[PDB]
Amino acid sequence: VYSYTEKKRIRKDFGKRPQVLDVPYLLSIQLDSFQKFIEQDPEGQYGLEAAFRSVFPIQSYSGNSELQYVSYRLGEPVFDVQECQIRGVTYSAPLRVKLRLVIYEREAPEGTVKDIKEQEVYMGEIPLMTDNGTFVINGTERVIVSQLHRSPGVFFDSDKGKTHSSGKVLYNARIIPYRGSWLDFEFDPKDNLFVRIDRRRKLPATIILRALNYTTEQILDLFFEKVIFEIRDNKLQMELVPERLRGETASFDIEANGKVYVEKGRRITARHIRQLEKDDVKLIEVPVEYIAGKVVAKDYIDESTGELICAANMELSLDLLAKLSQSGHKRIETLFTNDLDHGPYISETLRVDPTNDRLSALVEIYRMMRPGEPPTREAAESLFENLFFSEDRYDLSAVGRMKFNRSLLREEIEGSGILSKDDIIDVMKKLIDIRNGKGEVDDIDHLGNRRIRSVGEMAENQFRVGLVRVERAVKERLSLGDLDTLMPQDMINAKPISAAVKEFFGSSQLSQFMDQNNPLSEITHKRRISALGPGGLTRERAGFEVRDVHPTHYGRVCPIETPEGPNIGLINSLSVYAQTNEYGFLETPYRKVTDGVVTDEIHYLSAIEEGNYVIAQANSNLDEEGHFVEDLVTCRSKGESSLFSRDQVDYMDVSTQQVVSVGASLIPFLEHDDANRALMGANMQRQAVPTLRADKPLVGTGMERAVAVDSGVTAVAKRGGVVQYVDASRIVIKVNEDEMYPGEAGIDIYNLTKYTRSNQNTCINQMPCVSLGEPVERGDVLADGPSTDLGELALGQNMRVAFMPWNGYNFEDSILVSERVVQEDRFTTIHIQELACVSRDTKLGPEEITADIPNVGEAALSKLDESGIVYIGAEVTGGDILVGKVTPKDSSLRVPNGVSGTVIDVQVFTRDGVEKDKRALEIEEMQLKQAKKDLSEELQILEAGLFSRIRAVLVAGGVEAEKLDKLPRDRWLELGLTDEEKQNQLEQLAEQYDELKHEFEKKLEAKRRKITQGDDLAPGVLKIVKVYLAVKRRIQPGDKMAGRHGNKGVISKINPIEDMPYDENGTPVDIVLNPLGVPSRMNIGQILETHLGMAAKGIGDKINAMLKQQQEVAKLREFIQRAYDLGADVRQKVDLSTFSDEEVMRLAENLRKGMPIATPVFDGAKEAEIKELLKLGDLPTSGQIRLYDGRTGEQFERPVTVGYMYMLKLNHLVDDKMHARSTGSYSLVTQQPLGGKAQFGGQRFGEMEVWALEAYGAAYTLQEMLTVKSDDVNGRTKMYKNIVDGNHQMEPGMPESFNVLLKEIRSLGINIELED
Amino acid sequence: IETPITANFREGLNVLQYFISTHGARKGLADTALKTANSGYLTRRLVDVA
Amino acid sequence: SEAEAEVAEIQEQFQSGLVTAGERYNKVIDIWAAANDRVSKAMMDNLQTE
Amino acid sequence: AGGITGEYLMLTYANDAKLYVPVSSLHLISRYAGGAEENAPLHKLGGDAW
Amino acid sequence: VPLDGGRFATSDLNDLYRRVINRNNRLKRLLDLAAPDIIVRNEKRMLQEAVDALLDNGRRGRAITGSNKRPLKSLADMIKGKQGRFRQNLLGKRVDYSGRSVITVGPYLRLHQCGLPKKMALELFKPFIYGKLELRGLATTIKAAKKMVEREEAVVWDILDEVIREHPVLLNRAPTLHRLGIQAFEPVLIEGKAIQLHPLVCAAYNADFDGDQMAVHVPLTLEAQLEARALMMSTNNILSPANGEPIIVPS
Amino acid sequence: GITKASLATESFISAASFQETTRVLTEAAVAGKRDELRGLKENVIVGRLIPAGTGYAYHQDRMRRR
RNA sequence: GGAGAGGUA
Ligand SMILES: [Mg+2]
Repeated sequence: VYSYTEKKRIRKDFGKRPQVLDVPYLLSIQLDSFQKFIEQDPEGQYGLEAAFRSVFPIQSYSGNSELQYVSYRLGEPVFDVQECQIRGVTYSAPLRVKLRLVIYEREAPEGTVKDIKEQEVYMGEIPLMTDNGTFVINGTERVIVSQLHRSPGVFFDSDKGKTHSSGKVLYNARIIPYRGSWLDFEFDPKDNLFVRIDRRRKLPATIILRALNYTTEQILDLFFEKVIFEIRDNKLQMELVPERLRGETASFDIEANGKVYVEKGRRITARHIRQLEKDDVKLIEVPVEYIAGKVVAKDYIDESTGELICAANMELSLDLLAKLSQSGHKRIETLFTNDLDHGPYISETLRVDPTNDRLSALVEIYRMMRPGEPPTREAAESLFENLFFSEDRYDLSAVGRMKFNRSLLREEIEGSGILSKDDIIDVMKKLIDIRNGKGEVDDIDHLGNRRIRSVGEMAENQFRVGLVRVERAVKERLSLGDLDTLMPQDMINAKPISAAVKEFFGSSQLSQFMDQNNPLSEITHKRRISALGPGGLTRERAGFEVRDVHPTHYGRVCPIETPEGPNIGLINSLSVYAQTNEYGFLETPYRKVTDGVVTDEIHYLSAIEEGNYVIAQANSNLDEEGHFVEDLVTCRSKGESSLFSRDQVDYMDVSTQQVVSVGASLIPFLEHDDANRALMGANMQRQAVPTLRADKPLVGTGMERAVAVDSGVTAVAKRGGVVQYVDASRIVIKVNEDEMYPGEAGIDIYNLTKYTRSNQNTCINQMPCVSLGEPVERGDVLADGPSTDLGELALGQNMRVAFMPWNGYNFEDSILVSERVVQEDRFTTIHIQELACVSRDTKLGPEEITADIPNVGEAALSKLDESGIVYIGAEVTGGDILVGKVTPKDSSLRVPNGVSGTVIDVQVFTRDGVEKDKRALEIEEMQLKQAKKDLSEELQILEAGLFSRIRAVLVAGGVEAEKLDKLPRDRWLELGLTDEEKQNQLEQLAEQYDELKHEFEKKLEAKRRKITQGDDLAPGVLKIVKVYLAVKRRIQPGDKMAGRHGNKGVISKINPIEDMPYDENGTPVDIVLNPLGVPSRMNIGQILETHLGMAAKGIGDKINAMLKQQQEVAKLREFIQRAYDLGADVRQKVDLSTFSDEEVMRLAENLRKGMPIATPVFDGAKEAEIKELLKLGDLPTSGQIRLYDGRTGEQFERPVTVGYMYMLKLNHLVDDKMHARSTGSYSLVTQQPLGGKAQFGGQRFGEMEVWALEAYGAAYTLQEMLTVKSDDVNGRTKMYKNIVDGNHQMEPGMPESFNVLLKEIRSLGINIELED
Repeated sequence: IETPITANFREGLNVLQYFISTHGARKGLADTALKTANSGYLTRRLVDVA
Repeated sequence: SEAEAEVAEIQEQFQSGLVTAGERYNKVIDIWAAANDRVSKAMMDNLQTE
Repeated sequence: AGGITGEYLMLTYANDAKLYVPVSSLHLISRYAGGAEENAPLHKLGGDAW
Repeated sequence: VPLDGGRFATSDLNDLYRRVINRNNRLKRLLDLAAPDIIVRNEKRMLQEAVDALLDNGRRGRAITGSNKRPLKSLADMIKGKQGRFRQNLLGKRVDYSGRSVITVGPYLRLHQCGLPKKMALELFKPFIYGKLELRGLATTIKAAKKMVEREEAVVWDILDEVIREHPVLLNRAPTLHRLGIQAFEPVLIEGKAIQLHPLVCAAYNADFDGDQMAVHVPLTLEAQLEARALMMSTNNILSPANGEPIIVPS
Repeated sequence: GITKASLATESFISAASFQETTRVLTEAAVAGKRDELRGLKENVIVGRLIPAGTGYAYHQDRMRRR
C-alpha cells in the first residue's frame, strides 16, 4: 500500500471519514488559466485565438484589401527562468503570428484576388508563467491575483428606504452587457417606471416599450390581466374570477346565483372564494360604482360614425359607460388593478408618457442620447437599432447571457449576445413582480453573482485592448493607396501590444510582488481572490456587507483566512477543493447521494445551483452502505442550516476540510480554536521564517505533504529509478527500464538551487533527502526546499513548552525562552541581502571602481581585491567598503550601518562596449569554466547513461563480453551482431550520441555567446556590480515568534538552562508560555496540540529507549505496530508485517524524535484518544506533570501543563525594528528630519501625540519638539553647540515650515503677514 | 439562527457551527476596524473645538 | 436532549398548523435561550464549588 | 478569401514569405531564364528596405 | 530633485507654472500680432483655465493630469487635507533625538524607570556624550569624539552612565489616545535591543507585548527635563484624568 | 455642533488647520481678519510657548508687558 | 518627491 520512500516516516493519521476525492493540484487556477491563454484553440474561444478571431480579418475602408489571420506560435524564450532572474529581464516568449494580406484588383468586379501574400510577423513578447504560477517580470517573481468582480448580466436590486425620506423602497434593475451601454429601469417614488441609459436623462419605460413596435393595446395586453364586462338587459353582468378577490374589501351587496354570498363591510375571506368556486359562480351583478374608476384596455370606436369614443388606457365614467352602451358595445375590457398585488405601474407611466406612437418615442430617445443635432427619421431608427440590437456594438458574453437567462427562470443558457424584445419584456415583468410583492431582490455578495477573472482572462483582455490600436493602424495603412508593395510587417507594429501587455504584467494593481518567506506563503499568495483592482470596488469605500462572509462562501472561499486591518474580506482566499466553473464562477464538489446511498460520484455544484438542492453536512455518520445513522440530519437547503430527514438529502460534502483554505487547514485542532484566533493563526503561519534546520511538526494535519509538493520549492522526481549520484548541488537519477523513452534514452539530472535570496530577503536552498542508490518513484520528492523536512511542510520547530506564569517574564503575551534554544541554533535563520553599486555616465565622464580612494587606510582596503571589489567570503561588518568608487572632481558602496555578514556572491554586469576590469574577467572565466563543465558533465554522465544502455541490450543477440572492451566504448556499433531490431537500436541509441556530438558543438558556443556578451542596462548606467551578504540572525529578546493557533508574543528573556523549570527527570522546559492567554483568547486548540505533542514525544522517547540499548527488531516492530493502532476506528491502518526488516530500523530512526501525528481539520483526534496515546507511553494521562522550580529547587504547586507545541518564528525581527537618531539629514522643501529607517530619519511626533503634551502642562517640552528638535534651522545648530558646551537651553525662534506656509498662502492672491 | 451551537470549545465544533462562528467573528473584526476609523475622527473633532 | 425533544414538539405543532411561522421561530429562540441558561447555570454550579 | 474558395500556386520567396498566385492569373508565372535553376537568387518579397 | 537615475522628478507645481507662463506668453504674442477676436478669446479662456488649475486644481469642472491620469497638485492642495502643511508639517513634525523599538516586559523594573538598549541610548545621547568627552579632555575637538564614539571605546559607556543618570526619556505608543500615551521614564541601560516596559503602565498605554513598538524621545533642555520629571513621570500618573480611579491597576 | 462650533471661531488659524481650509481663508480674507494667538493650536502652528501649562506664566508676563 | 501593492500594532 505504501511506497519505498514514504516508509521513511509515516505520519499516524487520525481521522474517521474516508476520503473520496484527494486534494487537487493546489495551483490549478493559475496554471489552468494561463494554459487557456497560451494554447492553440481549434474551436477558437479561449486566449489568443479568441482575440485574433475577434479582431481579424481587418478589411480596408477603401475597399480593396484585407488582412486575415492564419495561426500563431510562441517562440522559444531567449533565456529561461534562472538567468532571467539573474540578469533582471522578463521571462517571455516572442509571439509570431502568420498574417495573410489579400489584395483585391481594381478592374475586376467586387471580390477578386489579384495577389495574396503571407509571412510570419512578430508582434509583442508576452511573459510566460513558470512551472509554478510565478512570472519573472524584471528579475522579480510576481503573481497575478485572481479577481472577484460583478458578472455581466441583469441585476435586480433596491435601496432599502434610504432615499427621498419617504421610508419607501425603490426597486431597480440594471442590464450590464459585457460590451455596450447599460440599461437601467427604476421606480419613481410615485410608483412610476422609468428607463435610462448610461445614467442619462431619465425617461418613462413606455418610451422604450413603444420603440419596439408596441401600441398601447399590446402594452396593456402584456402587462395586465383583463376583466370582462358584459352589458346585458339588467345591470352590468360582469365576469369575475373568484380568486381575484383575495385581499379586497367588500363595499356592496355581493350577490350571485340567487344567493347573497358576501355582504358589504367584509374583507373577502378565503372560504368566500372556496364557496364561490364550489357553487361554480363566474358572472356577477355589480353596481355602477365599481366601474366608476376602472381603466379601459383597448380602443372602442362606434361601429357607424367611426369616431373615437374612449381612448386606450382611459378611466371609465358613468357618462362614458352611457356612450359605449349607446354605440352597441357589449364586451368591455378593463385592467385588473390592486393596491397590493397588481399595481397600475404601467398605466401611470403611460399617463406620464409624452409620446403616443413609435416615431415620437424613437425621437425622444435620440434627443435623450445626443442633445442638439436636430433629429431625422433614420438618425433615430438606426441609432436605436444599433444601440441594443447590433452584434457589432452590443454583446452580452456567454456568462452574460447565462446569467440573463438564469435569473429570468429560463432554460436555454445560450443564445444571441444582443438583447431581444422578449428579454427587455421579461426584465420589466420581473421588476414589476418584485415591486408587487412576489420574489426578492438580488444580493451582490452572492458568489453566484460574482465572477473570477484569473490570470489568463485579464491578460487576454489587456492583449485585446492593445490589439485594438494595432487594428486601427492596420486599417489606416490598408486604406491608404498603393498596396502592391506592402507586406504584413510595414503596417503592424509590436509596440502597442508589448506596451499594453508589459503594463499589465509589470505595474498593475493585481500583478503584485510575491510573498516568498515560506512555501506556504507562495502557495497561498497564488490562490488569493482579491475583490479589488480594476473593474472592482475601492479599499476604503467598501461597506460592511461586502466585507462579511456570506452563506454562499461554504466550499468556495475560506471564511477564516483573510487579512485584518484596512481590508478584511477584500483579499479573501480560495478554499481547498474549490474550482472555477466554465463561466468563471466558483464551484465546489459534492458526492451525489441517491435514494439512500452516499455514492462516490462527484458533481461540482456552482454557487447558484447549490441553493436548489439540499446538501448534507460534512461529518454525518454514514456506515458501510451510504446510509445515514440518524433520521434528523443537519443540512443546508438555501443558506439555512437545519435538520432534515434521511431520504430527503440530494448531496453530501466531499470532505470535512473543504470549508477552509490551504493555509487554515494546516492548523491542528482547528475545531477547538476560535475564529479570530484561527484567522490570526493562518495569517501568522504565512509569515514564518525558514530556519537553519527544518523540523517536522509532531502534530500536523496531513495537508503538509500536499503543500510541500504542490509548491515548487522541493525538487521532485519525474520518472522513477535509482539514485545514481547525490551531491550537495545536484541529484542524478538513472531512470528505470520501462519509463525510459526509446529515443533519447538518457537519465534525469536535477540541479538544486543553493543559497539564493527570496523576495523577503530570506534564504531559499534545496538539500538532498535521498541517499546514494535509493529506489525513488514517480512523483516522489528528492530535495527538500526551504523549511520542509522529508518533503512535508515544516515552517518552524516543535518545542517543549510549559503553560505557567514565570516571574512576570511572560506577563502579557511575552515568551520565556531557554538558553539551550539558542545553544542548539534551532531558530537561527539566514537572511541574504543584495547591494548594488552602479556606474553612472555623468559629467566629467564615468567613475572608476578601483581601490584607490582618498582618506582610507589599509585597515579599510584590507578586504577589497586588486580591482576594487570585495573578496568572496570576506566577513564584513557595518561601515566597511564593498565596492570602492570615487567621485569625479568617495562614492564607495558601504555596508548599511548595522548589518554584518559574509559576502557569498558578487555579480558584475557591464554594458555592450565597455572594457572590463580583471575582476569581471575573473568571474567571467570562472563562469565560463562551469558552462564547459556543466555541459560536459551533462554529456559525459549521459554518455555513461547511453553506453550502459548500449551494453544493456547486449545481454542477448550478439554477446561477446571480452570483445566489448577490446575497442573502447566509442565504437560499439560495427561489432558482430545480427542486423535486426536490436541492431536498429544500436544505430538509434548512438544516433542520439551523434546528435549529442552535435549538441555539444553548438550549446557550449551559445553559452559563450551569453556569458561574455554585454548585458542590457538602463540609459545612464555603464556597469553594475552586485554584492550578496548572508547574515545569521540567531534569536534575541524582541523577536516575535508565534504558534499555529494565533498566539503571538515577543520573546522577553533568554533565561539560562539551570533557571528553566525541570521535571522529575531533569529535562528542562524549553519555552514557558502564559496560561492567561487561553481563556480570554479562546484558542483551546493550543492546549490539545500540547497534550498531543507530549504524547507524540512519548512514543519517540520509548523508541529512543529501544534503540539506545540495542534491542531486537521484533521488539521495535511490535511497539511501532501498537503505536499506529489505538485509534477509535481510524482509517490509517498500516501493517508493519509487510516491512522488509530494514525499513523498520529506518522507520524507527526517523521516529526517535517523536512519532508524527496527522490531525485532519475537522476529523481531529478526540480527547479520549489523546489520553489513550498518553497511556501507551508511560506519561501521565492528565497531560500535566509535577514540575520543579529551576532556581529555588523546590516543587511548583498545582501540576502544570507541559508538551511539545510547534512554535514558529515570524518575520518581525527586532534587528530590523530598532532605530535611533540624534541628528542626521533633513528634508529639502521643509527643514524637518527625514522619515524612515533606510533614510536615517527621526520619529514623527504627530498631531495626535501633540495633544498629549498640551493635556499635560509640558509647554517647554512641546516647544522644543516642534522648533528646536525638528524645524527651526537657526536654533537647532545653536542647540548642538549648546548641548556639547554643557548648556541645556534653547533659543527657539520660528519653525521653518511656518515660513513655507506663508510663502504658499502668499503664492495665491492672499496677503498674510505678521503684526507688530 | 434557530439552531444554536451546542458544542463548547473543549469538544469539537463541526463544520456548520464553525461557519456560523465565523459569521459572527468576521462581523466583529470588520466592525472593530471601521469603528477605529470613526472614533479617530470623532476625537479629532472634539479636540479641535475645545 | 430535552431542548431537542421540545423543539421537535414545536415543529410538530407547526406542521399541523396550530402555530404560525414567526411564532414558532420566536418559541424556538426562547426555548434555546432557556436551554443555554440552564447549561450555563449547571456549568457554573459544577465549577465554582467543585 | 472572404467566402470564395479558390486554387492558388504557392511560391516561397526570401525569409519564407509565401505568395499565392491564382491559377487564373497563371500567365505572370514565368519559368527561370538565367540557366542557374539550382543557383538562382531569392528575392525578398515586398521590397522592404529596397 | 533627481531620481538618481539621471532623470528629474515631476514637481507638479513647476508644470502648472510652466503652463501658465506658456499660455501667457502665447497670448502676449497674439496681442502683439493683432489676432482675430475669436482666437485671442479662446487663448484668454485657456489662460484663465491654466491660472485656475494653478491656484486650486480640480475645483473647476475638469482637473489636469500629469502622469498616469493622476491630477496635478496645485497650490491649494499643499494646504488642504492630511498631507497639507497644517496637518502634516505644522501641527505635528518629525523630531530629532528619537528612536523606536519593540517592547518587552522586564518586570524587575520600578514604576519610574524603563529599559533602554545600549546602542539606542548611545545614539540618542550622542551630543551629551560629546560634551562629557570634551569635559574630561579625552578629545580636544568634536571629530575625535565622533570617531571615539563610533569606535565605541571602553570609556564611552561610563560616559553614557553619566549622561543617563537623571535624564528621563519620553516613551510614546503609536496610537496615543489620551495623555497617558506619552510618559516620562528613567532609562536603565540594557545589553539588548528591546525597550523593556514596566508591566503596570501597560494599562495606561494599552500595550500588550505581542509585537508592539514604542518611540523614545529625549527631552533636551533643562525646562524639558524638569517638565518630564514633574508632570510626565510615571510615578505621577497613577490616576486617570477621565475619572479618579487608578490607572496603574495590577493587570 | 463640534464641526461648526470650531469653524465659527474668532481665530482663522484654529479653524483653518481644521477642515475646509479653502472655505475658511476666503471668508477670512475678504473680511480682513486678524488672529491674535489666543489659543493652544495656533501657538503650536507658529512655534512658541503654549498658554496653558508651564508656559502659562510666560503669556501673562507677555500680556502685562503690553 | 509621488503613485500602486502588501504587512505590524
Ligand atoms: Mg499589541
